[PDB]
Amino acid sequence: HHGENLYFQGMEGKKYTIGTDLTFAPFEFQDSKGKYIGIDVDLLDAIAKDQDFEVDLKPLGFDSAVQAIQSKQIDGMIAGMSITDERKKSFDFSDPYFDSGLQLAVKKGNDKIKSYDDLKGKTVAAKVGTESANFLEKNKEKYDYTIKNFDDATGLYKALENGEADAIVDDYPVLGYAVKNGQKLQLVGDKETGSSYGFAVKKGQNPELIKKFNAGLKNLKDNGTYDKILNNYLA
Ligand SMILES: NC(=O)CC[C@H](N)C(=O)O
Repeated sequence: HHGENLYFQGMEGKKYTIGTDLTFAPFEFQDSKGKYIGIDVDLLDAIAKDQDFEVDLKPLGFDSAVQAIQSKQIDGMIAGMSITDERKKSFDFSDPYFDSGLQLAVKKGNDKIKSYDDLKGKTVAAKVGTESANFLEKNKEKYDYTIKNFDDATGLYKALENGEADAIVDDYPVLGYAVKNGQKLQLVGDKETGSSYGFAVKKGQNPELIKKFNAGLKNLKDNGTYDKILNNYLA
């Protein structure tokens, strides 16, 4: 008998540092005054209010956020992040909150690329550290292209216009949203490499944050707010 408090005081109201991507619409992006908005931002904020925690959002970029989690610089991340078996070796994920995949894209009007078989001799780009980048490595010899990587979306999308790349790979719902946003894109082929998005923490860390995210997510699904948030961007 070394002592025990029979009146636990809850850790409610805890403020967590949460990393996210710089721009990854419709999941996170900024409005005209620089405020972060998007499906991920809204889901997280609604969950945080439901579960009585606070968020300090740290826009870092995708790979930068991944490395910040592993370096214990931030508590969690939400960044349209695919749950994968390999990532589960170093991250703990929430329940899934979106079904996604990858999409090949070229500049609008580029009739020279209508299939993956048309990538021979071309340069194809993706964002560093992403499922798209991994897909490019896996398929490089198969379709005989050269790879470029960019740190974030700004470089990746500029690449189709400035001579750097003939094609890019990015997430399917992001490219669909970009086409609807009037960007000069042509989508090629269908969804590849299905995955679902989760909130993430470093493996073995912040288990309460995962528990709260999962509870909040279920509550938003049950009460209709999940569906409304998605429709606010995807309708
Ligand atoms: N924000 C992103 O670019 C994420 C891309 C992809 N879903 C991944 O998890 O790698």
